[PDB]
Amino acid sequence: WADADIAELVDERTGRLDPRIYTDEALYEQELERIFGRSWLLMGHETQIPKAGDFMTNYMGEDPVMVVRQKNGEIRVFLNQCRHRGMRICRADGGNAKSFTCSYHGWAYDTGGNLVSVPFEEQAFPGLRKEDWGPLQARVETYKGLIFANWDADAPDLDTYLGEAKFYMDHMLDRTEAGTEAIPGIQKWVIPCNWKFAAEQFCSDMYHAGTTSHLSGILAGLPTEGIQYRATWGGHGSGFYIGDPNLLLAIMGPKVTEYWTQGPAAEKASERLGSTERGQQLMAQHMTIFPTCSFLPGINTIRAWHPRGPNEIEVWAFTVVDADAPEEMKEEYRQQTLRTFSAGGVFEQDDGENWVEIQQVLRGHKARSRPFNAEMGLGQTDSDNPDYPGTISYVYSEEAARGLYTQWVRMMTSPDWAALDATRP
Amino acid sequence: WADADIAELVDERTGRLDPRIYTDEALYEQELERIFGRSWLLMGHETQIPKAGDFMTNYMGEDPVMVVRQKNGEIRVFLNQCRHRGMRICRADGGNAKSFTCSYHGWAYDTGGNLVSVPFEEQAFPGLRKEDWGPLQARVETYKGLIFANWDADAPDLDTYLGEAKFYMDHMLDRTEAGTEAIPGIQKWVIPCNWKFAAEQFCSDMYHAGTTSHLSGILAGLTEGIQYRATWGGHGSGFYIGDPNLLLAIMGPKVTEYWTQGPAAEKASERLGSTERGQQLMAQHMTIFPTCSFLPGINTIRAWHPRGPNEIEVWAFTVVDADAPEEMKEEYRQQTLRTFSAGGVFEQDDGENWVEIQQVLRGHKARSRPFNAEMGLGQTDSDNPDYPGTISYVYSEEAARGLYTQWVRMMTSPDWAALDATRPA
Amino acid sequence: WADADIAELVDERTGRLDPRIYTDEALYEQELERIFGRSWLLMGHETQIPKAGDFMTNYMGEDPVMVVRQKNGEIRVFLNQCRHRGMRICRADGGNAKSFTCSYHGWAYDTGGNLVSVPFEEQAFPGLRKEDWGPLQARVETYKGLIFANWDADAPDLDTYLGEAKFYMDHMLDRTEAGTEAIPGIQKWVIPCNWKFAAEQFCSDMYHAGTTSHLSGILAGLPPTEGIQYRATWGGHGSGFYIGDPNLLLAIMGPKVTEYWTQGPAAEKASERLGSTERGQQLMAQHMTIFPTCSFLPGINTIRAWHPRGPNEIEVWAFTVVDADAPEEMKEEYRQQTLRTFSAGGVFEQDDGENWVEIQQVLRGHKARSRPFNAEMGLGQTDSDNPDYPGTISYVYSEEAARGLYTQWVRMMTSPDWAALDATR
Amino acid sequence: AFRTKPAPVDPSLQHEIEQFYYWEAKLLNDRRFQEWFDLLAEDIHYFMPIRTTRIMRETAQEYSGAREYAHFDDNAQMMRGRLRKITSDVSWSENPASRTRHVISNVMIVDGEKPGEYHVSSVFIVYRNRLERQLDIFAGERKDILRRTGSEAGFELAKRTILIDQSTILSNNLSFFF
Amino acid sequence: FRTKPAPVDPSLQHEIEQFYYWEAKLLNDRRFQEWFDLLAEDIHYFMPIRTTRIMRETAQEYSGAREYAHFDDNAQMMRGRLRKITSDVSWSENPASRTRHVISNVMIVDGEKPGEYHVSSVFIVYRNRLERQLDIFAGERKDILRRTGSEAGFELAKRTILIDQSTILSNNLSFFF
Amino acid sequence: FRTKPAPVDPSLQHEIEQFYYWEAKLLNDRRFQEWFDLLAEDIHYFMPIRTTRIMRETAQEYSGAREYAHFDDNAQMMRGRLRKITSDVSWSENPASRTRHVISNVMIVDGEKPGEYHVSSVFIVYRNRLERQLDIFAGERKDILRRTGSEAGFELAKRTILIDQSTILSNNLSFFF
Ligand SMILES: c1ccc(-c2ccccc2)cc1
Ligand SMILES: c1ccc(-c2ccccc2)cc1
Ligand SMILES: c1ccc(-c2ccccc2)cc1
Ligand code: FES
Ligand code: FES
Ligand code: FES
Ligand SMILES: [Fe+2]
Ligand SMILES: [Fe+2]
Ligand SMILES: [Fe+2]
Repeated sequence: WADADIAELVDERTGRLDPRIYTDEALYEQELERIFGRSWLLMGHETQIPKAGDFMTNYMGEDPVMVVRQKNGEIRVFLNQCRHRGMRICRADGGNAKSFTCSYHGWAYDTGGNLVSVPFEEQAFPGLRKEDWGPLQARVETYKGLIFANWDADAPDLDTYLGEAKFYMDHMLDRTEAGTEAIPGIQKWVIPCNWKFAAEQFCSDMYHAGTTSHLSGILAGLPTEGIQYRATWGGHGSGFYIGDPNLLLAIMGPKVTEYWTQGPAAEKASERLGSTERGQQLMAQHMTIFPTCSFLPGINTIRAWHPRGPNEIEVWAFTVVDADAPEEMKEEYRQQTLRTFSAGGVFEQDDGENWVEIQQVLRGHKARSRPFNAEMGLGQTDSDNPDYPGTISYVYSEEAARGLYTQWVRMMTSPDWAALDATRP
Repeated sequence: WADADIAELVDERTGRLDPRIYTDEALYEQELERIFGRSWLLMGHETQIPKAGDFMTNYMGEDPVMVVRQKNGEIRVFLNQCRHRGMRICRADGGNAKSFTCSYHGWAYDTGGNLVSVPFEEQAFPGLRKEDWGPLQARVETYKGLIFANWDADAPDLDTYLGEAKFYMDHMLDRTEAGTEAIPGIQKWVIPCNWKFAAEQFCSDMYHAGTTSHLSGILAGLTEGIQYRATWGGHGSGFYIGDPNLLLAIMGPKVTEYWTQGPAAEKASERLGSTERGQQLMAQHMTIFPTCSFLPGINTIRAWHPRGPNEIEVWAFTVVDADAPEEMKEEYRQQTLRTFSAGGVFEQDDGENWVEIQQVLRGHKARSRPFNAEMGLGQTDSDNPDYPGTISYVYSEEAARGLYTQWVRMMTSPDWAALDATRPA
Repeated sequence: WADADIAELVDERTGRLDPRIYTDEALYEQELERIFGRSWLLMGHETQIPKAGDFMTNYMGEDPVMVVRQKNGEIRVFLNQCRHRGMRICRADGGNAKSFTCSYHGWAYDTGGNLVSVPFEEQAFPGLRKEDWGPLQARVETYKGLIFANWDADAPDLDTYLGEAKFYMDHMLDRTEAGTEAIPGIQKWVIPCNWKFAAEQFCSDMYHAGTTSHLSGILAGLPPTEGIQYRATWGGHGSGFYIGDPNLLLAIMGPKVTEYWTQGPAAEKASERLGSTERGQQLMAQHMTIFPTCSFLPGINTIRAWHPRGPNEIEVWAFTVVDADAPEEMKEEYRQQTLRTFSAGGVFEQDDGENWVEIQQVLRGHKARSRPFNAEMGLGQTDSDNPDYPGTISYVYSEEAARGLYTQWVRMMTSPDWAALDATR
Repeated sequence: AFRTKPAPVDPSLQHEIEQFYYWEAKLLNDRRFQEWFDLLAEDIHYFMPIRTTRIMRETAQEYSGAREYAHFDDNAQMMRGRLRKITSDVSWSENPASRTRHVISNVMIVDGEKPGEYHVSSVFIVYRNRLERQLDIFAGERKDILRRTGSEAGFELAKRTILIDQSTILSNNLSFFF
Repeated sequence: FRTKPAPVDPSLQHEIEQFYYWEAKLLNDRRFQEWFDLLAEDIHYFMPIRTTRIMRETAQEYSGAREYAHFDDNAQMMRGRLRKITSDVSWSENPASRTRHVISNVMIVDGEKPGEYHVSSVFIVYRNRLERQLDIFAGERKDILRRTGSEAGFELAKRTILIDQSTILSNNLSFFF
Repeated sequence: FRTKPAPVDPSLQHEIEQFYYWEAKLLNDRRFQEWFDLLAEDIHYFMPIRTTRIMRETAQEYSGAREYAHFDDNAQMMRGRLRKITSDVSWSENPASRTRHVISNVMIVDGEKPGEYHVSSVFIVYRNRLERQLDIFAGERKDILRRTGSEAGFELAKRTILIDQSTILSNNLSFFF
């Protein structure tokens, strides 16, 4: 695929999407190299691995990685592959490790992923420099509890990568001086669909909630104004209803809805965010940090999407709560969140059903031969909005989705971060 | 794959078939464009969808399609794909509906597949021309009950496409002024083999019936004939003449008698202007290129659906003369089901054969030498006064060679104009 | 993939392997042509098909073959593919047959795979030279019981292809004048990993045995330091073994087999036929690979062929050989200890299956395939003029043999025929 | 029939019908087809309707009906023909033979209107493996009418309806019995 | 079930088995109104998340009480799920999947209060939907069944589904174990 | 089992069923020490290799007595397997597989010696491990159970696993049927 060919697959000025961005194997190879190999990717929350030794597996594309707390409180993320002959260093999902030992030929690593010992070194590997034969290390940075990782040294730091999107992330992460914590337990499941459907939905698709997808999910728990952020650059996006507690009550119940809009804790969030609207009038926010980190401030599910070829993803989801929230509220977030946005949840059940059918249809030649309609709300933007940074539209728009797919083009057509950095305004 | 390289895969002169036609992924993709994207394909039978609003799904290639009776009696066929973001418009196999609503974001369609409304259209889709944004429509034409579809506006009409093969189809479809009806119910199953083995078999391959494949199915039931090969287009049919013996073993005594003696068989001879045609044809097989196949007399009919080069689905049903007595409709129903079905005592064994052919072709040497298609070479007669087209003895692979040559012509033509220029004057 | 691009994949000078050799589909297709299509490959043992008509199936790559004893004692190997339309000529794993008939159209063959009749030959196939249309035949050659096959007429004979690897094979095959026999029974199982991991392990990897891989397997047989390794001067074969210490052999195969192998009349006779007391009585746990996919453990006496199934999968076909003149109690002990240890369920090979499978899944990742594995163990610590052992000799812990295997991979993969392969000698 | 919860029955009746099904499965799985076909009543009706994907409001048309096409819909004479076929050395779908496993559970029994006769619901997993690596796993319900009989089996199969948990059949054929 | 259960009368075995076999029918035949009627008002329908652990840490193999889970529902939450699944706009179950609950290995121990019963059983759940989707599950269900005057005979007071999967091999969990 | 088993007291059916249901729980819950304690001194644990044969040759379908096999172990060899499978360095089962032994179709026939029983049952073994590995097995276990004075009530004296596979569709057989 020539760079010129890739840029035609997506047009943000007319609003077309060529459906082969979802199906083509060569494009997907290139995504792993040019997107996943140099994007910042959600690894978890700091409170998942609090003590030294504590580790959890995760993924960067289809590269398996270890996320481990160090003696000094730092977090290292390194490839879960031994450089001798490629064996996975650790087969457990998590725990507390004293060290790691490769099960094939006994190459031993410390908790930082350093190669510290090799059986029969003095006779069999005389030249060997163990400090150079450790698994590839990724850069690891944090923002308000969330752990992100990135292979590429030429990438901007987390804080820059997130950019103006910090503002919208803060609606969930910066509501109190205590910060957030993760409820323990991470749900994983397999949905046969392309990752760009999921990322897009959480980036831009309040329209799917506002219509037919979740009728039945709303009924199980028994929406007019709103805006949509679209990052000036970087492919991030968030949407949210304003004013009406309606929708949140039917998703999360009255306890959570009250907690989100009323009483000490909610007024605290309006203060730190400098706005009664942000802290107390925001309802059912969705967001994506490009490419594959997504979350719903309010409901407080967060997850990473892991690609598994063009026709499949894994979803790794968990729930964050205010660290200082009463114990009874943490318990309510736990239940309501698994009741709704999980594999068996009354909302998300139905997303997995939809996305799976879209992908199956695209086996067809004619189904990949005409573009999808990405034209919702074209032109109806405002990049000069006094209270909300970035490119703002009505909450029913695919402007953020256009920017997600434009970012996809920029990454897919940039040999390195220099070239990509050269695509900004 | 250049056109010249594709032509060398089949040699009609010598009688050779390169086995890579059945395995190569790149050929398969070109077959979807150049064969399935512009051929006439079997959608079923008028009487499967009699009332306004009745629908059944089918496939053209791996494109899923809706097949729907309109208020004006018209049969439409459209892609079962929403142009917004690709969701399958209707997930049921069939039913009766007054409209079809997409479950993702609620784009609503009338029974003809027109987009008639879009939620929040005025505040979110001002420009939108709804009449441009409906799912792709296929041309639908019928032939004496059978429904066919074809995407391509420059393709011949169904009547031209069928050409002189209409003569052979009429042995099943025109034995009475009442027409045929489909017995309700369609059996679908999965066979891991290439579509061409199945298309070819019903096209050319009485040899397998009169040898070893079906010895066992004949036991469950206790010489002369001709084969047709279309002058152009790759259709084929073969049949025995004047030998009840075999048709009694397949279908039993009541069906055999209905096909050869009494008023209804007299009517058939009258209507086909020949006693030989109406009462003397025994166990006919046939393929309308590429993937519509049937056996007149037995009255099973089916579409083969490609699923990559290594897999197909078989969607089969049975047709009866609509004025046949109710005891004869019942006998046809049970006997076809007993014979030419996934569990039937004939078709059982075709499944196992094709499956093993395809597994063996994983091999490199297995794909490195042509198959033998020289049976009956030059033993032809195209000026036969009673039977149109290129006639051979019933055991021959002329039709087969004609089907693989029509394969060549479609695979090497950029459009229908180039394809019309391979016709004989 | 170009010849030069393939040669950069492997570097025996600095000891580096690019992990894409294990994953890439295009290199795999080329492996089938340039390795499996012209190498000698294990079909089994002479005594598995001792009588006339006796057959067993096997594979050469992904080509299924028939191995059949003839009336004159010849062993024939031919593709299990009828040349008419591809059917597998015989679907049983083994037995005794006087002829084989294709179940599709009844083309008949003798026990040597010569086409002897075709139904309705006279009318349907007038010209047919039946002796040009029988399935592809491989060259067959034995070595001390073992049967081998090779499609290529231009390849060297089996003696030469083996060369000085005959010496190390003899520690198992030539310990007595009576020769070996196979215990009846062949275990077959599926391991999702590349064939080269297995071929390499048995070639060069005592290191994995003397470290962590089998700590548990040694434990199971409870209530080592000197050894050398052989790399073939040419052709990619290798073998390693311990000298002196019967501890490890004891815990693998128990005391009866240890005694038989090292003390008493039968071991004393082995030392006599091999002209060394060391060769016959002081060799402990020998591993060996005849390139590309024949592997065995002289002493343990398990032998196997690995069969490729794309780059991400193999089948292992394993069986046990005993000295034919050994007491029936020793034949029985070899049977139990061998299935207890080196089988799908065995206490040793259980763990190899788990390790290999994880190596391959990890290589789905992009970074996982973007850095070389370390093949540097034992660099430069060789001796090509050892008086007692032919070839290039190293310490038992070394990847010299492995480098030779991958260097032979490079050679076969970049040579258009055997003439150019001989040019690298 | 099984419209409301089956009235409790004697544990000796449960055990005895259960053992019939366990023995039945052994006959099929071990290819004792002569004995299996002998279990069949002279008025056998062997039915496997085609199942189909429908929206809630149309689940009535899920299963094909009495005068519609089907996977199996066989009397004694038709099943006699399948016994001839499956005991041929030229019945290629089962020569070489499949390896099957019928795992029977959820046996619930209701007294028939005619004495001697019983309506039974039971579930199954049929595991069918063949050749080198072919594997098809089926599941579903079997609604039978059993009839008490003086043969060693102790009942005959008067009626069987196989309710398969598949729409499109995930198998190249159905050359064995449910 | 820390030790082998004391033998029970075969009529109790048979009564409880028939309760599970009838339960299975309810779920597989989509009689969800009747199935939910089995749940006691103190129902705890729990399905913990399972992880892959080294042998020395298998204590953390299952998520505990205050941790995330696939299911962790009370009577109010399940009633919501019934209201969802009996609607013509619940897309994961309209069209409806076809399920089969093959239950076996039923072992019964007497509960603390009389009329209550600790039960262990295994299952395969075979779930097929649309054209060709096939999800196959297995596990254990540790129940507390409670005696009752209804035709059913019991109400499900508690249920812990231990699923033999880490990563769930399904696009959702839109049916009930 | 060459003719239909003679009827047995349902109290006997229930007892042996309970023995197998308990066996399944031990295996599935990794209680391997207790499972191995069910085994007799004279245990023959046998799992022959199965092959595909034409009808006229199905006599050689299974490997016989003096031929290679998937398992063919005595008490000593089974004791080695127990050492291995409870080892912190046994990689096939550390981390541990998740298995489910769904047991049905139990048919009992009196033995030649009293207190002994010939049993035929069928199984589905569902093995899930690591992230996504799923191996599904099926077959028949032909046992000989012998009565004993223990809580279990029996010991396993002989087991022949007839597996419904030719080529094993699994990278190993690191568990017990
Ligand atoms: C992306 C994901 C979920 C939602 C959402 C669903 C239901 C209710 C509120 C928001 C919106 C966008
Ligand atoms: C193609 C397909 C099936 C048959 C056929 C098979 C058995 C009996 C009668 C016809 C002939 C050609
Ligand atoms: C290749 C295969 C097996 C072994 C081996 C394993 C355990 C004990 C002794 C040798 C070494 C290399
Ligand atoms: S693969 Fe890790 S030490 Fe060899
Ligand atoms: S995909 Fe159909 S409305 Fe959006
Ligand atoms: S494939 Fe036609 S006779 Fe063998
Ligand atoms: Fe959603
Ligand atoms: Fe046929
Ligand atoms: Fe090993």
